[PDB]
Amino acid sequence: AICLRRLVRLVDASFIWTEPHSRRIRIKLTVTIIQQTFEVEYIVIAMQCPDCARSYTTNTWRATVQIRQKVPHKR
Amino acid sequence: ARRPARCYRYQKNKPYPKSRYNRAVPDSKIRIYDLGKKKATVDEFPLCVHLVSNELEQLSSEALEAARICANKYMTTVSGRDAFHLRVRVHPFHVLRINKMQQGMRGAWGKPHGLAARVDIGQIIFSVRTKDSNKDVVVEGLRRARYKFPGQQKIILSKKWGFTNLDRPEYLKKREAGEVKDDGAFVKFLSKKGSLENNIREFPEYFAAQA
Amino acid sequence: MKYIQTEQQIEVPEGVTVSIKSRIVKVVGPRGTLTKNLKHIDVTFTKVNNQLIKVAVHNGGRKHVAALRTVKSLVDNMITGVTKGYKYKMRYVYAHFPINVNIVEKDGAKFIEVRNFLGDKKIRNVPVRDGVTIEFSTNVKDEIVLSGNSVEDVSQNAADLQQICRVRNKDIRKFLDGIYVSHKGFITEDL
Amino acid sequence: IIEPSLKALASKYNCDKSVCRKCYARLPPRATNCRKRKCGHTNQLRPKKKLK
RNA sequence: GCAGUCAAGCGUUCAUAGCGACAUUGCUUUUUGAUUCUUCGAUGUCGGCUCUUCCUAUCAUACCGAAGCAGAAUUCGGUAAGCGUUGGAUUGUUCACCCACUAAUAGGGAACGUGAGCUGGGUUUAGACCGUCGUGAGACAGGUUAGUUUUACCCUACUGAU
Ligand SMILES: [Mg+2]
Ligand SMILES: [Mg+2]
Ligand SMILES: [Mg+2]
Ligand SMILES: [Mg+2]
Ligand SMILES: [Mg+2]
Ligand SMILES: [Mg+2]
Ligand SMILES: [Mg+2]
Ligand SMILES: [Mg+2]
Ligand SMILES: [Mg+2]
Ligand SMILES: [Mg+2]
Ligand SMILES: [Mg+2]
Repeated sequence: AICLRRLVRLVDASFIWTEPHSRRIRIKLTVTIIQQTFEVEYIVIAMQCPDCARSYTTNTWRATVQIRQKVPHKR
Repeated sequence: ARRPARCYRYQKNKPYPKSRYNRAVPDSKIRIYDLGKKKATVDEFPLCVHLVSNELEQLSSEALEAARICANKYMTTVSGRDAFHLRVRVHPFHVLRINKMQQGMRGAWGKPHGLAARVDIGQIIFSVRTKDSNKDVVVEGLRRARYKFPGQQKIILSKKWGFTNLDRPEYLKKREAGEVKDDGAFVKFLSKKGSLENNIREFPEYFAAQA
Repeated sequence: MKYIQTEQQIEVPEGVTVSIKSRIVKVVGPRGTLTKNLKHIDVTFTKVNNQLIKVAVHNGGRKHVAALRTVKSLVDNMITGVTKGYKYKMRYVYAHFPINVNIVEKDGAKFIEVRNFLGDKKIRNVPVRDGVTIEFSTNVKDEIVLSGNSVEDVSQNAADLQQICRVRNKDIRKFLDGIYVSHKGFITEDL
Repeated sequence: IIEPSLKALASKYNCDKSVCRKCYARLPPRATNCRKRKCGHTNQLRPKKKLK
């Protein structure tokens, strides 16, 4: 997903270890006759993802099926 | 999941404990309440220090959890992990509700959210018993437990002996004679009333007048 | 708490003669004369017997007292200045480019002219104050000497030169190039 | 030419200092408080970083 | 959304240069909810074009302080809103996403600025087609095509003029 949004073809793609809560990722990219390995950093940014926000606004489910039957003993 | 602690701060609603009507409630964040050297005799740890609340408030179950770790973590590293006995007096029983959801208020009663305490002015939250020399570590240990709570609380040096209901000299008056004996964690005292047959079985040092 | 009265003692030597009306402190001595307005401070000077003067504060707070001890020192330093005089020595520091300093005239004002500080084309002028006397020290390399009656003038005239030579957009921990005040002293020896 | 005396001469002014953690201000070496009133005269100071 | 406080883990040694989890204390009304006080003898209901002004929570531009600042190239913080912040491909779009120039392509407000200032692509009358639904009349906030934008000469304000 990150390599796809980089903005030559490429030989390989692997990534280094940045730290669990340190909002950053770093990744390395190897790319007719010249081979070149260079490294890139990605700032991670936090926000909301609509469905979750929708959970706090009461009307979460957004379609209901109310099945029913008038009998005391339902077979 | 968690709302801010400013919302469920003050004692508004009635006591709403777990029972056959509420039934479903989440597990408490705090689990073990006694820490340090909790298989220790009464003569070992005389000097007692409290952490006293100065506000009628609710302390949530995760406010005590973060407070209990930081007080223990400082006291374990500095003075050693068997130089004290920390006791968290406060148990969280009160269940908080949240209205997590045809219309808005057209049918509105909330689900259970979490457990919290109900603390009162002058109530003891943390109680620590220690040696005479190891005071300053206990005072500075409870200082960092204070930042994790809301409101106002204060530290007090107790005049009593350990966890006993007795003063410094009054315990020493009765312990010299055969009037006190060890229970296990706490302690047992002699009684003038009761059967005289089993007042002689236990307390063998009393009834002698010699040594 | 308000102190009922506090006082200090300005100890005058044999040579000088200190005059005071309102709070204008004249001090005539061997090197020259010095004057100072103290009308901002609120204290009472009181003579006792020529070679001793008392400064006083009555019903003074904490901060009011503090200043009373300052006024003693300023009046002490005029006395030491007009008798002994003040003398500050500064040194130049460099690695590659040597700093070229020279006194130059411009409408009869006299300026210290610092040239080639760290490879710069901008010429740096520092105007020489009234009373202070600058001289470049012989037989001590890259040294300069300022001297006169006032400390307030000499020290400021040195610090001006100190502050005209700053290094911008570099690591000053490394680029330690400048003109720095090495020794503060008096002109006369013995005392 | 660094020179042992002139290095210590210059380093007196530039390196031998301290710093307010809040306002980043450049203080004397044995200061308790910051002199700036924007950061409430804080006592949370540190020494200036040495070079190598 | 924005800000502290405490600081877990990181940052080869090293808590606090800098990244920064979780807790605990706040501010905002540029989000969305909750409510129904005002308006149903009607306050023109999206966006764009045009044009002024204000906020700073400052992207650039001036002067500074810190750095795990040799230099170059950066990162963090202070005063400061004085001065600037673009041309295009696709979409009715806000938003989004790309190409290009640049010193910089910062964020917001002013009846979610502005229809007797315009436009009318969008939504939201009547015509018409499809799909699913319904026995049927018909439903669809699903897709698609065509569809009237009225009045200043009054008082005030602003601009000029006796
Ligand atoms: Mg109403
Ligand atoms: Mg009307
Ligand atoms: Mg109108
Ligand atoms: Mg500002
Ligand atoms: Mg266009
Ligand atoms: Mg509008
Ligand atoms: Mg209008
Ligand atoms: Mg119109
Ligand atoms: Mg139609
Ligand atoms: Mg059909
Ligand atoms: Mg149309």
